[PDB]
Amino acid sequence: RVHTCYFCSGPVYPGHGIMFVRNDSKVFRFCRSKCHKNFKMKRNPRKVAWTKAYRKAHG
Amino acid sequence: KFEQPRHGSLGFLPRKRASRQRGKVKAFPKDDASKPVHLTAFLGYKAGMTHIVRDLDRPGSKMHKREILEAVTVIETPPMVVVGVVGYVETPRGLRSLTTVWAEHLSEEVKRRFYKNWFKSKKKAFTKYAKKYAESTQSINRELERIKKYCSVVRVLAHTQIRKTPLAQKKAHLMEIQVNGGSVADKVEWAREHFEKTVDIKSTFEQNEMIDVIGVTRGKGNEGTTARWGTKRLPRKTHRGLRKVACIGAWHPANVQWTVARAGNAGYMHRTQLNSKIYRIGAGDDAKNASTDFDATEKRITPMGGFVRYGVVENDFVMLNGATPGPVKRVLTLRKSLLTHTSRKALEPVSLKWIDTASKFGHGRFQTPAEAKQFLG
Amino acid sequence: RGRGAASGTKYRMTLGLPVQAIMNCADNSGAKNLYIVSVFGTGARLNRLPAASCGDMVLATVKKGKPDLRKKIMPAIVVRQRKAWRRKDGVYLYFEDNAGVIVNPKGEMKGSAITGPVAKECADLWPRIASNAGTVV
RNA sequence: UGUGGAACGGGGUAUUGUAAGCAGUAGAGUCGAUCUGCUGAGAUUAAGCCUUUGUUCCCAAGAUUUGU
RNA sequence: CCAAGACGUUGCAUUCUUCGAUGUCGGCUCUUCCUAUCAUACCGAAUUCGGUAAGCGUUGGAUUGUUCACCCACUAAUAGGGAACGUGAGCUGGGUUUAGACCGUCGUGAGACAGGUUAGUUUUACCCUACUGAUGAAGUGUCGUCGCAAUGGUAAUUCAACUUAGUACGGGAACCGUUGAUUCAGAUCAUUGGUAUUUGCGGCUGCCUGACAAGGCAAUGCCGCGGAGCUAUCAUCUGCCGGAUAACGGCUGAGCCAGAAUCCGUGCCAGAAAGCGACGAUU
RNA sequence: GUAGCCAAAUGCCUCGUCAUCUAACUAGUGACGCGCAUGAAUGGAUUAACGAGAUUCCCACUGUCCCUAUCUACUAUCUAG
RNA sequence: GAAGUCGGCAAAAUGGAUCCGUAACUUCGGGAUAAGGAUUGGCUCUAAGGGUAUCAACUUAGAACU
RNA sequence: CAGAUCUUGGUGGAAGUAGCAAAUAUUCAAAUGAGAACUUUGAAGACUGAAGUGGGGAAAGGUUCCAUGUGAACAGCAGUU
RNA sequence: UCAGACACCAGAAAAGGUGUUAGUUC
Repeated sequence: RVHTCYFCSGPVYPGHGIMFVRNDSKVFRFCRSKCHKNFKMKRNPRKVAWTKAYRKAHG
Repeated sequence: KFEQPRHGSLGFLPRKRASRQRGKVKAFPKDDASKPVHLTAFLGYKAGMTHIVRDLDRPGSKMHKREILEAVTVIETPPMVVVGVVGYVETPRGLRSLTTVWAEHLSEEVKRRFYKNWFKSKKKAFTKYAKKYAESTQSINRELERIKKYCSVVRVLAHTQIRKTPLAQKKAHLMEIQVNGGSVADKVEWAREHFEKTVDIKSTFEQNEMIDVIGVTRGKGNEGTTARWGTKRLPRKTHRGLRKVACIGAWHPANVQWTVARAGNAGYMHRTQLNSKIYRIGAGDDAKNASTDFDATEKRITPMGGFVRYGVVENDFVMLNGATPGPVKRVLTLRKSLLTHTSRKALEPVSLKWIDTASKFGHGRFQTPAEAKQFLG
Repeated sequence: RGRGAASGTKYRMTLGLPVQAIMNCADNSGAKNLYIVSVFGTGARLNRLPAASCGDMVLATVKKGKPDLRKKIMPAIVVRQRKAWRRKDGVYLYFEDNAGVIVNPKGEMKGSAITGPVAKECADLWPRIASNAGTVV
C-alpha cells in the first residue's frame, strides 16, 4: 500500500525509501535519503520548512 | 596451493566493438509446418525502465500470493511495415539468398537507410524498380514463383516506423524476419499480402511469452583488467601501479596466451539475453495502458516528466522482465525463444497490480500530475 | 548443517556481518557481545571473508560477559543487522545495531528472552527464536 | 527549404529549503543575535531531462575521389 | 607375477652449457596443462573397497620468511603435481642480504662460525615479436543495403529444505517434483547504497571589496543535502536439450540396444580484413 | 664459575617444559635450568626519566582488507612548434 | 573494523583554550597534556580590576536571549 | 685489413619517437610589425603577502649596467623582445 | 578402443591374454 513518511510526512510508494527500526522497537518509514540523513542528524521536521509536518503544526 | 576459477568467460571474446549497431538474430526458431504462418521477431526501441508491484502466484514459495516489487523494462514497439521478401535455398554450403522482391512503395523512412547523404542525393533509390513493378508485374510474379519453387526459408524485409518514436534519427531500421509456419507457398503469399502493410507486435507476442532480446550493450570505453575482467586489485605498495594483472604468462610457452586478461574495449558488444517474459503489451491509442485492474487511476506509461533521454511513449510498447542490453533509445530485437520451457516461473500468468510512473529524473514522489497538485497546495 | 536445522528456505539478503565482527548479545544468557569466527554454509571462495545476515547461524565467542561463557566457541544466530537488505516486497530494512543470540547446534536458545526487535526472516527461519521474541519487525 | 536545424524564451520534471526587498502591538535587553508575514518561496534545471501553434536566426555550397 | 598376504622375483653423483653476469627463496597476482581422482555424475562388488572420468570445484583464519608442517573452523570437498624448483623492466623484500653494530664459542692476533641479534639503494621498454583492443589500401565496375557461415572460441556449478514418507525395508531411504541458496558467467541502473566541479541550493570561519546587499580569495577553504552520470555477489535481471560414446549391463548369436558431470553439435561470441550471396542506384 | 642472571640480542638439541594470552600463536610474557658455549669494570644484577632503537598486547581509528566504486588536477592521448 | 601484511606499512583517528580529574612506578625532581570527563558561536547586558568630579585601557567572571 | 668492447672523424635504424607536465593564471582591446599565446601601453583577473617573488650589501662574477640599432646564431615553442 | 614401419637410435620387463597362426609330446 501507500505509507506516510515520518520526516517529510508526505506519501510513499512501494520501493521508494527505507524502513528503520530503533532500540525501542519503533519503526520509521523514511521516504528519501534526504529525510533519512536529516533524522539521523536529529533535525526536527517541525522546524524544517519543506515538511508537511511543519505546514500542519505551524498553521 | 590455493586456486580460484578463471575471471571472465572465454566464450564471449574477442571483447571488441560490435560490427553492428542493431542486434542481429543469429538463430531463428525451428520451422514447424504444422503451426500457422507467423513472424518470429520484432524490432523496437528501449524507452527506459521502471518497477511494478505484482501478486506472485507461485505455489510452494515463501511469498505465494504476496506482493513483490519487480523491475521492468519498457520497449516502445510501433508497428513495422513489411516492404519485401527474401527467399533462401538450403545448399551443401549453407543458406543462399536466391532472390529478393520488394514492395511497390517504400517510405522515406526506409529509403534513407539506403543512403548516407539523403539530403544531397537525387532520391533515385528503387525508382527504376518501382517502374518495373508498375508496367511489368509479370517479372515480380516469376520471382515469387521462383521463391515458392526453390527456396526453403522465407524472410520478410520489415522496417520500423522511426518517425513515430521521439528519436532524432530519421533512418528506419530494416531487418529480415523469418516466416515460420505453413508451406513455403503459404509464407510467400503471406508476404505478398502484407507488402506495404504494418505488422503490430500484438499479433507476434501474447503478454505471457518468454522471448530473447538481442542488442548491443552500452559502450563503457576502454578499461583495464580490474574492470574489464574483474581481477584483484594489487597491493598499495605496488610500484608502477596496481590496477593490472601481475603475471601475464609463464616462460614457456614464450608468448602471451589468449586466455590472459588484458586492457581493452569493454562495451558495445552484441548480446542475446534469454528468457525475458512479457509482462504487458500496451497499446499507444489506449489511455489506460499503465492502469492495472486493481489500481484504476487513469495514467499513461510515460513517467511524470517524461522518459529520461527518450521522450514520451505514444505508440505500442512492451513491458518486459528485468533488464535488456544497451542504453536507452537503442534499437532492440525481440525474437521468439528457441527452447521449449515448462517451468512454473516461465508458465505462470502475470497480473500487474501497480505501475510506477513517478519521475525517474530525480526522486519522483507523484505518480500523476493530478494528484501531484492535490498533495501540493 | 546450519541450514538443515532451519525450517524452510531463506531469500538472499545482503551480508552485513563478516568475520571478526563484534555484535551485541541480545538475549539474557549473560554474554555482552559476540565475536564472529565463522559462518555456516560458507563455501570455497578465495580471499572472501565469510559473512552473516539476519537469521544466519554463526560460530561466535564471547569477548565480554560471564567468564564461564567466554573462552569458548558456541553457535549464534544473527538477529539484527545494521546493513540494509531488500525484502522481496521492495522495502529496505536495517536495524539500529548488530545483534545475535546464543543457540545450540540444533537451534534452541540458551537464554530465555530477547531484548529489542527481531528480524522477521530470523523469526520465520527459527521458530524457537520467534517464540522467545518480544517484537518481530 | 522542411510536422528542417540552431540560438534563446515558455511549460513540465527535478535539486535545495522559503531568496532579496519592505512591513510587524515578535525580540533578551541598554540601537539590538534572532523571529514572523508576503514565501514549498527564490535560485538552478541538460551541460548525455522531457515538451514547445512561441521569438529571432540559418540552409537550397564548396572541395575531393570514383564506370559494369 | 608366484603358492606358504610372507618368501622371493619383474617393472614405474657428474662437471656437458653459462664467470667481457641467463637476477638467486617465499608470498601476492594470474593463466594453462597433467592424472597418479578429494568432491561432484554414472556404474561394479562386499558406510568401505573398486571402474569410467580432469567437465566442474577444491575455502576463511592463528603462529612461522617459509618449505614440509600443525592447530581453529566452514564446506559436497577442502586431491596431488608440471610449466627455466611457471610468474622481480609484475610487485613485495619477510628469507637470503658487502660495508655499521651486538652476543656466544674458537683464534696470541688480524680475524673466523654451514651460530644467533639488529640496521641496510630492488634501475630501464620509446625497438621486434606475442597478446589486448583500434583503424585500414586493394580483387570482386563503383557505392550502399540485407544476409550466408568456413573456421576459431564457448559455460555453467553445487548444496539444502520441502513433497515423496516416517512410506519402501525392518530405525530409516531413493525416482519424480517443488521452493530456495553456493560458486561462476553475461548484462542492466526501476528501486536502494556509494560517489560530488551540478561548485545546483543552503549553511560556516578568516580576510578583502567603505557598510548593507552581492561577491571574491583560502593550489577544490569547510559543512549539509544534492539531481544526472558512473557504480556495487552494497542493487536488479538472465544463465538448454540433442547426438555419439566410455565404464558397464543387455539383445540375438560379429551387427545392434541401454548407458556417465566425458565427447561432438543445437545454442551463444567473433566473422575469413585475399570466402560468398541476393538487392538498390548507377554521374 | 661465587654472588647473580638465563632457552635472555647468549640454548645447537629446540617449535625445550610448564603457566599465561587467543576460537586457534614455531609469537610475546611469567617461570624452570646438567647453561652446545651465561657471569661479575673483557663489568654482573637492576633501574626512574629519556629514545625517528628492537619486540608483543589493548583501546580508539580507519579502503590494510572483504571488494571495490566514484571524483578532481597533472600526465599519457590528438594537434602546432 | 586489521579478516590485509613478515610487520597497522600507508591512511585514518586525536589535536587550541577553559574547568574538573589523573594510576603504577620513582633517583621524590618526575611520570603528566598520564589516563579519563565536561565546556567553546552570535547578540543585549551588567559585575569587578586603574589615573587626576573626569580620563585612559584589554583582561577575566557571570546573567539571560538567540 | 672486416674484426682487436681497435683509433680518429663521419653517418644511420630507433624517430618526427621519449619527451618539452614542480613553483595556482591568465583574459580583452590597442599600438608596433612581413609576422604577436609570448613585445609595449590601458583594462581586468591573480600571486609573492614584510623570515617577500620587496629594498640593500659581503664572497664570487666583470661590463651582464645604460641608450640606440637587429639578417642570422643563442633564449630546448615563439619573438618585433 | 589411441597398431606397426629399417642398423647405430633416441628406449621398456616378468607373468598372462578362450586374440590368432603354426608346431611338440602323451
